[PDB]
Amino acid sequence: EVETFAFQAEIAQLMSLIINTFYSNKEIFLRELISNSSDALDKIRYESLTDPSKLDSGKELHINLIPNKQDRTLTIVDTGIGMTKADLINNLGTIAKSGTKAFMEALQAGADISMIGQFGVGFYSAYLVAEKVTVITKHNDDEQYAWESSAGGSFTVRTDTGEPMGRGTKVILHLKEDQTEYLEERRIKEIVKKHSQFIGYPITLFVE
Ligand SMILES: CCNC(=O)c1cc2c(-c3ccc(Cl)cc3Cl)nc(N)nc2s1
Repeated sequence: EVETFAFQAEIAQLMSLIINTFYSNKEIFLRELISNSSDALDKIRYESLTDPSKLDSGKELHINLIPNKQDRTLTIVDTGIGMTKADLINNLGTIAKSGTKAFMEALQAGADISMIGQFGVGFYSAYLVAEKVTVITKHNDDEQYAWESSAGGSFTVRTDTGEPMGRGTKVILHLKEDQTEYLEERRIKEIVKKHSQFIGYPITLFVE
């Protein structure tokens, strides 16, 4: 039903660093997630030029941002390529076992956290604002799975019993209690407009 996995030691230490380093510019997390999405839509757009048959589970290639004050969550939803269970398990828990060592040296040599996307591990910035992250993903190959983690060394994968969802990936941030500014419409618009104004796909910010 629920499988529990250990972060590979580097990823866990990176996560630790991200959660523990005092660092005020937290808002860069959104750009990292919006940018993961765009890649994933690129990558599905790519494969449907040799099989316009993969858009059968979707076609509309977009990114939604969904704030919810009462659950204190901000969700970044994309209809991109999605991940299989092994994608999910490898490229969240291992996979850039590499891009992570690079980053953590880079951090000496006055690199600062805001340049995390350059090493392919931007996703982990979500931990600047969230006590818990849930990733709901559905790939053309496979079932629909829920990945989950509040850090602390491990994560879980279970098959998703929730809203079936076409194809793509939903990242749900359960916000830290003092980062509820990222739930707010003007706060979000300012950040999108500042860091992601030229993304190739529509980004719809929902209202509550
Ligand atoms: C099967 C090929 N797809 C992938 O490898 C993907 C990884 C991601 C990711 C992703 C990438 C890196 C990390 Cl550390 C975490 C995630 Cl959720 N996000 C999104 N929104 N879509 C995809 S598709």
